[PDB]
Amino acid sequence: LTEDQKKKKKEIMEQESLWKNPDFKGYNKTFQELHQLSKTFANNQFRLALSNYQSGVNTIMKNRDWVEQYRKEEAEKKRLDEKWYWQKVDRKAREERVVYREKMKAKQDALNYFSKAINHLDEIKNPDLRERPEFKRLLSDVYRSWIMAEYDLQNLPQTIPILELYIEIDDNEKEYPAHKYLASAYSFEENMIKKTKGPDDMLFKYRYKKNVHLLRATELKYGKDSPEYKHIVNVIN
Amino acid sequence: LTEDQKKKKKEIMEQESLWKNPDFKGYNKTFQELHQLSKTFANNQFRLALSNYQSGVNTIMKNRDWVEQYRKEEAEKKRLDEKWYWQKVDRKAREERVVYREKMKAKQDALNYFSKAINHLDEIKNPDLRERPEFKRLLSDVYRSWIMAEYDLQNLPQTIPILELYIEIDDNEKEYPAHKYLASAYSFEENMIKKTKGPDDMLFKYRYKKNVHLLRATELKYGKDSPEYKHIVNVIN
Amino acid sequence: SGKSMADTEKELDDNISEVNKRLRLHTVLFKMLPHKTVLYKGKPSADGERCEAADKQEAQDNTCLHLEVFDFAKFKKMELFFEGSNNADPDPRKEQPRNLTKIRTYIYQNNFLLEDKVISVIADVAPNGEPAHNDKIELFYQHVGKYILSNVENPIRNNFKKQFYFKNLDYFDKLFTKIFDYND
Repeated sequence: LTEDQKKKKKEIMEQESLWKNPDFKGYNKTFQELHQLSKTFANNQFRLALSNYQSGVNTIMKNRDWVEQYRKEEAEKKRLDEKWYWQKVDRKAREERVVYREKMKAKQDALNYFSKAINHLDEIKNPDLRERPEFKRLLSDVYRSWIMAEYDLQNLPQTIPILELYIEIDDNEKEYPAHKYLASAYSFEENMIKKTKGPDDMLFKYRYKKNVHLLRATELKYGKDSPEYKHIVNVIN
Repeated sequence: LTEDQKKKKKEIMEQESLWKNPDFKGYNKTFQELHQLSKTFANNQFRLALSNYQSGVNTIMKNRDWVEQYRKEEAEKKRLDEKWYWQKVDRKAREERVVYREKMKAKQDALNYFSKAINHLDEIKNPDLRERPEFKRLLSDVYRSWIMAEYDLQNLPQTIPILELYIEIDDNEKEYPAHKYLASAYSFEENMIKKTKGPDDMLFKYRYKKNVHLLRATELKYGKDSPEYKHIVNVIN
Repeated sequence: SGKSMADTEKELDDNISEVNKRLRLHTVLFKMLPHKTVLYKGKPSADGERCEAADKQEAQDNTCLHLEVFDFAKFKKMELFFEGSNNADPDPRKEQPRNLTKIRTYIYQNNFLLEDKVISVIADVAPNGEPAHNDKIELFYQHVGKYILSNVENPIRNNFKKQFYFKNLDYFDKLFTKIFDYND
């Protein structure tokens, strides 16, 4: 591979890791770095924004532990009134509904914390402070976790304004997952217009934006004038 | 076992006896020892405080005698209108509510006397006298009977301020039953918040205090870093 | 009287000793969280009273544990400074205790008052020595001036260990154990 192809391969893997579903090793790495950045930044509103962001991610981590424990406790129950196939499926559907409703509440609490993290960053008014790598790192982490929290629950239309705000920050526009999620969420919205028989202007708006971010994600991962880039361009043209 | 574990086993049994539901042998033993405090103390307000406490305990003891007699008199009635299952349960429901409501009246009369015992101890103003083992043991016995009178009728929230005042006195904090009752009463309050859909701050306050006294009761009876402690350590996390 | 005061101080000296003997065990965390708790691995640094987090948290040469406690803001901090290097073996289930050279704690929130002043910083420079090590405990007082616990009148000295220091030693031994058990 060339120096650009090797660099690109390395970067796509780092970006896929960046958007990895949360776990304990990523949590530890993320917050230890954010606290070191907070000490460098020495800004009380950034400190508060981080305290809230961490509380939001903690809500998510608490839920992941709850879901495993809940499913475990249910698995260990004896079901005496489960003689029929429809009884087994019904009980399964009831389990999934309880899990989804609890995940929905955890998402709502996590987004209230993320909203507070943003409201504190909003209080940093000095343009020299809003341009801080520390400011941009935290703001990117808040939006990324916010996008993922909604994405997991299939709340794709809600991810669009946050993905858009995300890609405007510190070259995030060059991230392949960011364009993949935008393209998928736009695709969902296009399908909503087709299913609900909505207006043509919105059909084409959503289709257009899907194709822009589909092609851009392709360009970023495979490169300009790659068999894959040429293919997507030829489908669009 | 170690010399401390053997000592501990002895002490836990003595503490369980200390919190034993009242009976006639315990009554006699108690008023032997509470009078022993009157002997050294030679204080008219302490004497009055004990006279009122003893009247309160007598209310409790007379009630226990009433409950046996009432249940006896009911059992000895010929129940010719009792040919239905519901009619047998009906007459049972008559018994239980009359007995419980009579115990509720005895509780108030006992607590009016205990309140008077405390009001007389409040009149001992000299700090050299308030720090006397005579003052503290009587105050402990008044609170213990007060806690038990409420506990028996399921008035668990009411037991908290009295248990808390109790454990502050002369190493009462090292009593396993005191922490067991605190943990149980806090558990009740946690469950009340969960059932009535009350505020989260109170949910966590009550849960926290339950776990503190759960852990301390465990530590006191089994020893720190015992298989039994280590278990509670991981659950509280 | 002074007899009860003497016995109370002795019980408190032993209480801080037994927990310091447990705190010296948290070496098991160098080769290795409960809610709102953040652990850093590092080395004694600067003037020897503070712990500097490692770039490499898992590094085998870390000789200090830095633990931050949050609640609803930072409420508490502890720095455990250990004497001696870690065992070469990478498995924490095999690691042994190291006597503490120092324990440094900070209280930021839920501050206790000793004779109406806050001791925000406590610096223990002989945690695994004779339980009676009040002359080795520096107290930083806010109304932060340096006082030595052994020069505190006594109740006062007793209230310091009963209300501030033992409880913090126990809280942190509790948290370090919580982290260990989760990852062990």
